[PDB]
Amino acid sequence: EIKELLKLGDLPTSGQIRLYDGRTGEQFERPVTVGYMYMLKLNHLVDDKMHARSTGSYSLVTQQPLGGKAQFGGQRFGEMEVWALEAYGAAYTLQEMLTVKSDDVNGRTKMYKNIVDGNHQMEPGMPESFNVLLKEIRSLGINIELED
Amino acid sequence: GQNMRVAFMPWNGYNFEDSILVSERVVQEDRFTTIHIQELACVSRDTKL
Amino acid sequence: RVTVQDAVEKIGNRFDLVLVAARRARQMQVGGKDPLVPEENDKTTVIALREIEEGLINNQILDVRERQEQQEQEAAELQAVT
Amino acid sequence: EEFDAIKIALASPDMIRSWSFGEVKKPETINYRTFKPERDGLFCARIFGPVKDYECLCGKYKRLKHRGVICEKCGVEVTQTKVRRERMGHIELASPTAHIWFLKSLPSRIGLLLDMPLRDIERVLYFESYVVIEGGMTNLERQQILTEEQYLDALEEFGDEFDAKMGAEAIQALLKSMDLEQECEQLREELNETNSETKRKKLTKRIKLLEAFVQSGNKPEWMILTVLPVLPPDLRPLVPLDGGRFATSDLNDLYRRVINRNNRLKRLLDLAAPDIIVRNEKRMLQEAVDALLDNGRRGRAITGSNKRPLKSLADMIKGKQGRFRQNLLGKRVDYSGRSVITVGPYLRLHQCGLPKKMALELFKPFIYGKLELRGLATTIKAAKKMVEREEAVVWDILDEVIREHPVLLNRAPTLHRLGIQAFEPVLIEGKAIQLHPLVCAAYNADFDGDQMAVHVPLTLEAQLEARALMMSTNNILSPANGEPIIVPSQDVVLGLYYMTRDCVNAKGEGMVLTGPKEAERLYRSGLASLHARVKVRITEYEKDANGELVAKTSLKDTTVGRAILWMIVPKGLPYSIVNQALGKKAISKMLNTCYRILGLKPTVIFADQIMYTGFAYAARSGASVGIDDMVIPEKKHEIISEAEAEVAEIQEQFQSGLVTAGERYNKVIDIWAAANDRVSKAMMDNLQTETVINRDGQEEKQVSFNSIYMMADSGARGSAAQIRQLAGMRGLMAKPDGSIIETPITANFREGLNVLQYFISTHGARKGLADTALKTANSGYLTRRLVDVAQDLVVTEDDCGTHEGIMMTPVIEGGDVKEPLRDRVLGRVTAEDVLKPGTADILVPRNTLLHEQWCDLLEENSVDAVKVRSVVSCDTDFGVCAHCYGRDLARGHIINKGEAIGVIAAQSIGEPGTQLTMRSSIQVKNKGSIKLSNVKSVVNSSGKLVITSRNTELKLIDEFGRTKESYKVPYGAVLAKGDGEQVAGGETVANWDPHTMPVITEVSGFVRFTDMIDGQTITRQTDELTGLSSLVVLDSAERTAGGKDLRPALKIVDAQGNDVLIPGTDMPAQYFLPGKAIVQLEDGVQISSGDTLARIPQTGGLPRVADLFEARRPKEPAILAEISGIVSFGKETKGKRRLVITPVDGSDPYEEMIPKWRQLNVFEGERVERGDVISDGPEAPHDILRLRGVHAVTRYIVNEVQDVYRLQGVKINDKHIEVIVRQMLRKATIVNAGSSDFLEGEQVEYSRVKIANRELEANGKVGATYSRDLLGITKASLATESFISAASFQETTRVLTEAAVAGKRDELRGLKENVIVGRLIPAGTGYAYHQDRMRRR
Amino acid sequence: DIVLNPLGVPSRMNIGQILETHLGMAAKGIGDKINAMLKQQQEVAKLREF
Amino acid sequence: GASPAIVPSAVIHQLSVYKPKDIVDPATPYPGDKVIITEGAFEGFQAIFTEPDGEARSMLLLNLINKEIKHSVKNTEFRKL
DNA sequence: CGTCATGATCATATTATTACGCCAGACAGGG
DNA sequence: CCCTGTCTGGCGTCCTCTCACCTATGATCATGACG
Ligand SMILES: [Mg+2]
Ligand SMILES: [Zn+2]
Repeated sequence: EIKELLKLGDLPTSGQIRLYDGRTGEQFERPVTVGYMYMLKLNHLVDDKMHARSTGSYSLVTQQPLGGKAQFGGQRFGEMEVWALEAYGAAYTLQEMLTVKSDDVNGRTKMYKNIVDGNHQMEPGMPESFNVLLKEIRSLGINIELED
Repeated sequence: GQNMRVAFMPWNGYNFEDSILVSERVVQEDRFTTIHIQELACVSRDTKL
Repeated sequence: RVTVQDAVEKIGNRFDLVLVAARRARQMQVGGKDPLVPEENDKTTVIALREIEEGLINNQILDVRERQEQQEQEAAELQAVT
Repeated sequence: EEFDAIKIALASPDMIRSWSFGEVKKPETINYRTFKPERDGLFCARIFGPVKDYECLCGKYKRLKHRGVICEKCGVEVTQTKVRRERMGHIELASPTAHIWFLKSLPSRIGLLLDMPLRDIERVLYFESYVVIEGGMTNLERQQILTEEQYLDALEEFGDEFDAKMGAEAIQALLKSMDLEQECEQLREELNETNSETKRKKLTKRIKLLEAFVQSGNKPEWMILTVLPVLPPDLRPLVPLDGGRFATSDLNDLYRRVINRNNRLKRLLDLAAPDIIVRNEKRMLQEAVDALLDNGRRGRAITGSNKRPLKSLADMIKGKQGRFRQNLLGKRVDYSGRSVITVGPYLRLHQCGLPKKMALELFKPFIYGKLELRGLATTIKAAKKMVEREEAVVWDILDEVIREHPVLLNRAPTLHRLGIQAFEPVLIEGKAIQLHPLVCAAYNADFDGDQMAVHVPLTLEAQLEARALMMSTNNILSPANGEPIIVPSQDVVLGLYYMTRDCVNAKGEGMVLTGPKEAERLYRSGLASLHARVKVRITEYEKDANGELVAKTSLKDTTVGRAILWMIVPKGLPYSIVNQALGKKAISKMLNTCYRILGLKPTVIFADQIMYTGFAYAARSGASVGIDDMVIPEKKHEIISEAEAEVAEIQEQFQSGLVTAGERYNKVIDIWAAANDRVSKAMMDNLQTETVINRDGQEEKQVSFNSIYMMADSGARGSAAQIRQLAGMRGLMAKPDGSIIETPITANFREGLNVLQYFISTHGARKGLADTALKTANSGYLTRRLVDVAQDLVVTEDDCGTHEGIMMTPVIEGGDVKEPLRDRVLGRVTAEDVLKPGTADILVPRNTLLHEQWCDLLEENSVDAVKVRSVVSCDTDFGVCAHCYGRDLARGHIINKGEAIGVIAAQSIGEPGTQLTMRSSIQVKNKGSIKLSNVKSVVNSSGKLVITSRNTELKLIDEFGRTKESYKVPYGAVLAKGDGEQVAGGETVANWDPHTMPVITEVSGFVRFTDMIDGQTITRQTDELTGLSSLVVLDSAERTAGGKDLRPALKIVDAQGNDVLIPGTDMPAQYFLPGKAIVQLEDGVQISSGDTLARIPQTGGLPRVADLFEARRPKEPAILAEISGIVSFGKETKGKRRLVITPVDGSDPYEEMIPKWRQLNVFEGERVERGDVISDGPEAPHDILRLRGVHAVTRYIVNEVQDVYRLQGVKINDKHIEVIVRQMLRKATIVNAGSSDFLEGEQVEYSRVKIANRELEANGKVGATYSRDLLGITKASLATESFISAASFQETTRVLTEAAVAGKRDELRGLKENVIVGRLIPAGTGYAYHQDRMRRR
Repeated sequence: DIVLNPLGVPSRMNIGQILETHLGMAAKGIGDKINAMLKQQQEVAKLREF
Repeated sequence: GASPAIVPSAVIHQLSVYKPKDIVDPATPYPGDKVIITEGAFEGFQAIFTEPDGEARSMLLLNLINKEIKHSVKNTEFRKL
C-alpha cells in the first residue's frame, strides 16, 4: 500500500532519491533514503544543564561548596573519581582536588591570592570536614586525637 | 513536534553515535522556537528595626 | 605539544618526570630564570618538558646548579663580609 | 599541624571536663524576640563564644589596639566566631548512664568483660532487677542477678552487711571493683587446666579482650558515662526556612530531651524521691541518652515528624549520608562545571571543544591575574567589573590563558580509570562540550543526552600530572589487557569497509597507475570508481636494517581505495595490512601493529588520519538503509509450512496415544529449532551472495553491496542474530517462568507482528530491562568491595628475591584449547629458567620479562609450562615487588616503582560487571599420544584395560609436547586403549555406566559371603517381572542393632578357601560394602576383572564472581581427605555416619561425621592421600587452602572466575585476580607461640609474624611458626591494623568500638587514610615524597 | 532538513521509523501534487478527481 | 516492665503527708534568684528577681555600669529561669 | 458599672504494624 | 557439651535535574457591648 501510494505521486518506488552533495556538488553514490519524519523537541535543553563555577558560596556545617545549579554550586568529585585518580599516579591533582579547591578555608584564600599573583602553588593544610569528623567522634565517649 | 525532511546518510562524522544534524532552514523558519515562562516571587517580610 | 614520550625516554620513572618538570617550572615562573630553549610563547610547563626533551635538564643537573648557585650566594656574602 | 598518627581510645570524665569550656544547664536555644541566644542553653555565648567576630554580646571592645581583653558585662571574650566551631560544652548527668555502643554492639564489651550475658545486663541497666555487689558472708554470690521477692528475702534476713544495687550505679561498681590482674591469672590458669573447646574458645576471646585492655591505658568504669559532651554549635546548625520558624535539626531535639529529663531528675533527687520511686526517671534518662548516641539500636526509635526516625550521632558517622562517604572521601569542588556533550570531528585527539562562557567562568582568577599583570585594571574590583561586562579585550586574555593548560573531563559513572582524562581546550561558540569521537570508546558514552563535567587543575604540579600522566594521547591501551582503546567505532569502519572492497566491473578497470597520488586524482575526477581492481606501484619501507628503513617497491594487484588509504599509512608498516576488506578487527590490529612497531606519536597521528578519512569516505558513500535492503527469502513460507505439517503430525500422533507430554514438547521444540536454522541459512545466502553482475564476459557473482549486509559484516553495528531477526523469523521467545513457548514467532520486523507475538516479545524485553537495573545495582557494590579490600597495595620494591612462582599451563576444558600459552605467559618474569627439551641447554634466564619476541620463541619450541613469578607468592613486606607483578599493563615496559596496582586491579575486575549475566563416554577430536594421570588400572579377561580409580584423568599429548585434550575419567570406567599408546580421531576410547558404580576386582577367584547373615544384613527381594533376583544389601537404617554393627563384605577368594593376595603386597583381598548395594553374583562363582560385583543407585554469573571473592562456602562441600592412609567406619548413625582415617605412619583416632545422603567414593580397602576428595560436588576454598596449599587456591580462584569472564566474552589479564587473591589471604593463625609474644589461637596478620620470626631466627633464637587462613574480601577488609580503612568501609559502629577499647593506633598506612586526612597519596608522585619523609625519620 | 545516522537501525532494532519515513514521503508527494494542481489556478473538477 | 513496679505497702503510707519543706521548686522566681531576658530593648543579658506584682507584672533588675533602674515586667514579658 | 460573650493571640509531641532478601555470628533449644 | 535452630544485626550504584512540604487546635485573656 505504501508502494501504491508512492506510485500515485511521481516519487520513486523504492523510496530512495539520488542526492547530490552541497560542498563538493557531486553525487552521492548508491541513492539514499529521504522522506518526512515527525520529530519532537524534548525539554532537556542545553541552557538548563550547563553550569560553571570558579568560586561561589560555601556550606555552613562542612566548609564545602553548595550543591545544584540554582544554588551556584560545584560538581561532586565523587568517590569513584577519587579511585580513578588513585589509579593513575596523579597525587598533587587529588591533593588540591580535596584540600585546596574544596574544603580548607585558609588554604583556598592563600590559593586565590597565589592565582591572581601568578604563583601556582598550594599551601595544603587540613580539611575542615575532618575536624568535623573529630568533633562528631569526640562528642561520643570516644577520645580521638592527633599524635606527635 | 513537527514533521521535517529527513535523510539517512553518514555526513562527515557530525552524527557519530546518535547525533542529529540540522539545517539552518529549520531555525530560520522559527519552527522549534518554544516559549517558556518563569515565575519570580518577591515577598515583603516583617523583621526587626 | 602533544606527547611526552621522549621526556620519559630520558627519565625512565614517569613519576620523576613530574617532580623534575615541576621544580623546573617553579624556577622559571616565580624565580625569574630564563628558559634554556627559545620558546614560542608557550607556558612554563611545556617549556619545562621541552627542556627535558633536549636532555639539558634532569634532577642531577638541577642539584648541581642549586648547590653551585647556593655556594655562589654564600661566597658573595663571605667576600662582602671579609 | 604535622602529625603521623591518629590515636583512638576511651575518654575519662576528666578528659570530657578538660575539653569543655562551660556547662549546658537549660534546654532553650534562641530567644525568638531577637535571635540572641539564651544563657546558658544549647546555643550559648558565654560557653561557646560570640556570634559575630570581635562583636561582644554586650558590646564594649572594637579597637585594633584593644585585642585580648575579655568582656565584663556578658563576659564574652571578643575574639572570632570560628571558635564557635571548636568549643565544646559538657552536661553533668545527675546519675551515671550506660553507653550504648559498649552495651549492644554484638558482642557486648561490658558483656564479655564482666563474664555476664547481655540479658542480665539489660535487665539491670533499665531498673527492673537487682544485681549483687559486695555480697558478703551470706548465701549470695557476686554476679547473681535477683528479682523483687529475692531482694525482699535478702533484705529481711540480711538487711545488714549484704549489699546489692541496680541500674548504672551497680554496673559502675562492678566495673570499678574489677581486678584485672586476678582475672588475667585466673583465665590463664583455667585455660591451662580446663581444656574444653567451648570453654577454650570463649575464654581465649575473653583473655584477648583483657590483654588488649590491660596493655592499653583504659579503665573499665569509663564505659559508663558520668559527663556527656555536646557538639559545638556550628556543627548542629539551626536553619531558617524563611517563614518565621526554625525546623530544627534532630540533634538539638535530642540534646533538648536529655537536658529536660536531666533537670527533672536533679529536681526529683533534690526534693527527695518517694522510696522505691527514684528509678523511673533514671530509666527515662538512660533511654534518652541511648536515643542520642545511637537511635534505633535500642527498641522502637523515636520520631519528630512523623514516621521517619530522627538522626542521632551514629547516624551521622555511619553509612551513606554520613561524614565518611559523603563529605570526606568525595567532596564538592570549586573551579568545575558541567554540560551536555556532542561530537565535533575536526579535533585532534588531545583536545576538546569547550564553550566560551564555561571557559570564562572556570578561568576567572587567571584572567584577573593577567589583567593586573598587563595593567588594564588597577585593583581587583575593576577587573571583576570588566570581566562581568565581557569587554572586547578579555577574550584575548582568555585565549592567552587557555593555550597550554589542560582540563579534566569526567563522565558521571566513572567505572575504570580511563573515565577521567585530560584535554587542552578549544573555545567554541555554543553551549556544549565538543568531544573527540574515538575517545568516546573509553567513556562508554554515546551522544543521546550524556553529560560530562570539566575540572580545572589549579596548581603547577597538577598541570604537569594532567599532561604527563592523564593526557588523552597517553592512555591508548587499557589496563585490563593489551587491547587498544582507540578502536574506531562505527561510521569510520563503515567508511573504511566501503573504501576498500572490489566489484568485478566498475569504471576504470584494469588500468595501471604510477602511484597512490594519481589514484586519488583518478577517484576525485570521476574517471575511476572507488572499488575497481587496478595494478598500482607502491614503495613501502620495511625496517629490515638495524633501525634504518629499507625502501622496496613493487606492483600490487589491488584497488583504488586501497591506494588512497595507503597515502595515509605511516612508513614502517607493510602493504598487506591494507590489502583486504578492513572490517573492525583488521583495523584494530592495524593500530596494534602500528603501536608495536613505530611507537606512540605515529600511532596517535595515524589514529587521527584514519578517523578523518573514514568520516570523509563514509560521507561520500551514503550507506543508507531502506525498506528494500532486507531481502526476505523466497523459501521462508515453504519452510514454515513444512514445520507446521510436522507439528500436525506430532499432534495427530499425540492424540493416538504414542508419545508422552514431555517427549512431545521436546520433539516440537527440536523441529522448530531446525526450521529456524534453515530460515537463517536461507536468508544469509540471499544476503551475502545474491548480487550477480557481468564481468564484461557472461556473468559472475560477488559479495553483496547491500546496505544492511555491510553494516552487519564490517562490524559497525549488529551481528548475525540481529540481521537474522530483521529478515528471518525471530525464533522462540521465553515466558516469565523461564520456560520456552512451543509456538514460535514466525514473523520478522520487516513484515508485521500481530498482537500475541508482540506480547511475547514484550515478556522478553521487560525481563532484560529489569536484569540490567538490578545488575548495575550489584555491580557497583562489587567494585566498591574490591577497591576497599585492595586499597593499599603499592609496588614498593624492585626485587623481592624468591623463586617459588605459579605454573602457567594453557587451560583445557576438554575441547579446543581455550586460552593458549602466549596469552597467559605474556609479560611476566620467569620463576625457574626454562630449559628446552635439549636438557642442560638454557632457553631463557630466570629473570627475563617475556615480551612478544620471547613469546613467539616459546610458541616455536612448544614449551610445556613456563613457571612464572606471581604476585601471590611474593616476599616483600608491606607491599609487592616490581618483578613479581610483570609488565605495566596499559604500557610496554616493566612496572614503575610506585603505581598503585590494587586499585587498577579492582577496577579492571569490577568494571565488566555491568556486562555479566545475573539470573557417557570420551570422544576424541585430534590425534596424538595418550597419557593417563592418577590411575590404578588392571587387565580384564577381554584383554582391555579397566580402571579401579575415580581420580583418573586422560590426556592427549600432541606431536610437540603440549596437551590438546583432557578428560576426567570416572570410577571403574573401561578403556579400549592403554597408556602411552596411539589413537586416531573420532575414536571413542572409553565407556562406563554413569548410573551404576562398578565394584570390579583385581584378582581372579570365587566369590563368597563374609559377615552376610540373611534376614538382617541382606534381605530377600525377588525381582517379580524379570526373574533374576538378588539378595538385596540394605543400609544401616532399616536393619536394627543386631546387624547394624556388622558390615556385609564380599571376599574374593580361591578354591582353597584362602585370599589371593594383592600383586606386590601381602595384604588380603576383600571388598567391604556400604548400603544400597544390589549384588548380582552370589556365592560360588569364579570372577575376573571388569565385572560389577554389585549395582549402586545414584550459577555462573555475577553472583558467582561475588561468591568467589566473598569466599562463601557452598551448601554441599565436596569433602577431601584430611590425612593419608587407609580408611574405615565408626559410630553408627548419630544422625550422620562417622569416618575414621588410619594412616600407616600417622595416627588413627581422627573421625568425621559424613552425612550418608552424599554418595561417597572411597571404600574400606582404598588408600587416600591428603588433598584428594572423599565425595563430589562444588569444592570449598578454605579446604583447598588448609589441605592443598596457597598456589592451589589462587589457581582455583583464577580458573573459576576466568570461566565466567570468558563465557561472557571479556578479556581480563590474570595479574589482577592474582593480586586480589593476595589481598584476600592476608591473615594467619599461630600454632606454636615459641619465643615470641603470641598466643596459641591468635589470628595475627602474616607480614607481622613473618618479620617477627625473621628477626628472631636471624640471631641464635627459635622463631614462631604459623598457618594461613583465607578471608573473604569484606572480612579481609574489615580485619585490618588500621581503623580508618575499616571505618570507611562497612559497619562503623563495630570497628570504632573495637578500636576504642583496644586503644588501636593508626599510622595512615597507605592510600585511603591519606585521602581522608588530606595529604599526598603514597602511590604516584607522593610515593617519592613519602620515601623522602620516611627517610627523614 | 535533517541528516540522521543509518547505523542506529540494525542494532537498535526500530525498523518502524523507515516505514514511517517512506509513508511520510508518500504523504508529501500527494501534498505536492495538490499544491501543483492548485497553484495553477485549476477548476474544482480536476481537484475532485485527484 | 510489662506490669507496674511491685509497689509495697510502705511508700504509699510515707507519701500520706509529704511536702514538709517550703517553696523550694526548681529555683526560678524567688527572693534572690537569676533570670535571663527575652523581650524589650533591655534584653540580651540577665537580671534578678525580688518582689513581683502578682496578677499583672513582676520585678526586673536592669543595670549597666554602676547604676540600675527597675522596670516592672509580667513574667511572660521576661524569660523565667 | 458589671458581667458575659466573642475574638485574637500564644503556646507543645501515638490519641486514647502485614508487599525484601542474603549472610553471618552469637544466643540459646534439644538431646 | 554438641549440635541445630532462631534471632537480630549488617548490607543492597553513580551523577544530575525538577517539584511540593516544613501545623493547627485549644485555652486564656482582653475588650466591647448590653442590661
Ligand atoms: Mg545513551
Ligand atoms: Zn616478589
